[PDB]
Amino acid sequence: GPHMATGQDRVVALVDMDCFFVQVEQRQNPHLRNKPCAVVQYKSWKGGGIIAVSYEARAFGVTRSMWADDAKKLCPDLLLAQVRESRGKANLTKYREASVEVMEIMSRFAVIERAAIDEAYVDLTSAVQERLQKLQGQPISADLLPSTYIEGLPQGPTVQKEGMRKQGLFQWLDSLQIDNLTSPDLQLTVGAVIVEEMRAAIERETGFQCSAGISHNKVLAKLACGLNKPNRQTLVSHGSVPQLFSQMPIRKIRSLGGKLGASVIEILGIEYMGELTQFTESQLQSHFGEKNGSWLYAMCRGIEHDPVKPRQLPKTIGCSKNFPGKTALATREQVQWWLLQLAQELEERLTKDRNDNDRVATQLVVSIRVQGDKRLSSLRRCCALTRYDAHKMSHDAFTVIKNCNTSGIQTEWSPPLTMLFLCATKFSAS
DNA sequence: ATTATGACGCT
DNA sequence: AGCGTCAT
Ligand SMILES: Nc1ncnc2c1ncn2[C@H]1C[C@H](O)[C@@H](COP(=O)(O)OP(=O)(O)OP(=O)(O)O)O1
Ligand SMILES: [Ca+2]
Ligand SMILES: [Mg+2]
Repeated sequence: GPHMATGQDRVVALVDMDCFFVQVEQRQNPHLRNKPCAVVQYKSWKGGGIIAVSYEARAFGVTRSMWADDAKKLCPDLLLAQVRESRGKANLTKYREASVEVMEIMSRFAVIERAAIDEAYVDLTSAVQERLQKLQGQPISADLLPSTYIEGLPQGPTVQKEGMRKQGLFQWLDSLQIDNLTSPDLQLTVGAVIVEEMRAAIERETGFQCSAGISHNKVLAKLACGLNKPNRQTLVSHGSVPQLFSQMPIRKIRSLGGKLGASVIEILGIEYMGELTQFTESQLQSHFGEKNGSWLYAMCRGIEHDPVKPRQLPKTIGCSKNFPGKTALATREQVQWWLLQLAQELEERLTKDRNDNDRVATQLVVSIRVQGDKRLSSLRRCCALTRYDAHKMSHDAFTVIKNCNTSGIQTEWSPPLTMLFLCATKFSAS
């Protein structure tokens, strides 16, 4: 009753650029705009691996993790843009710089947590308070929410998509004007007005469109964002949670898409997030651990307390290459040459990072995969990162991994290496 | 041969 | 510290 927390204290958004690498390439090459197109890395093996897909191409069934040759079977007119190759490997610099464009615009509106290259959480609580102070009791016009969906509406007593969107929005605003909603609902609504403004500024100033979710915490905002894509935003209110979760597969909630979610389904014999409400907190903790159990108990009721962390920059800078199948590295010369290529890219990115962001990395992490090992990483070793020098970093990485070579012949490397990874970590201000 | 990243938890 | 999990 009067003491039960409802997790309605914050306004949180999740902004997700639509098919981001595709939009970067379409901005650069207008011939790709408004077409089925995809971004591919490499080309020799089966036409290259697809890593991003325009919504027009998705309509044909093109997905990521698809070979370009196969996507062409589904969409013969599919256009492709290739990721730049430098030093013999894919180089993602263009997309990192475009990401910085968008992150810097978002930072003008509120504190952001960079969640991925194309994804940021936004803590809008304070901005909403300010905007409400400016509004001074003035109602919110539907014109301020031209791309907003209210999840769960319309309901109760038009066959077009936009018509439904407007009907639900009208019902929501009508009940806010009449005072049949809560103060959290108004806070979320103002949050959505701000997110409309943020998304308009991103598109105006970069050309890039995005979707967004607005709710009371990060998990609901993330879930909301995916409900109406592309180029739309979705408000998930606290009151919408019971119906939304009643048919929501557990795997759709962030962090439950893998082994833990599968175990939740198997151990409890449930399918949907809402079914979790029937277990006590102690029950969930007994199956899934103290932390996971408390998190699940609150989350299935729409409550989550994870803060939007004030972090616009990545915490690590890494360079990685797989050497699949027959291309696995089998000589020492090979391993050293590729460590050097990775280390040269890393040095370049680190020097740029130091100049832009007033920080220096102090730890170098070296990871490898050996042929046959099912795990993504077979071995990880750290050493001190004391100079931004590619030859030193590559020599140090070799030193930390050289004892993995079983081969009795110094010149040969066995088992062959199927992945090399160098990562700079533990930044300090400079 | 579903690549190149990136964050974070466990012990 | 090194490994595992989850996601983009
Ligand atoms: N598995 C991956 N491997 C490599 N790059 C990826 C991978 N997943 C995503 N990316 C890249 C390309 C995407 O443009 C960008 C953002 O990822 P993601 O949000 O999942 O999809 P998306 O932005 O391409 O489409 P959507 O609009 O549905 O979000 O990061
Ligand atoms: Ca995206
Ligand atoms: Mg994303």
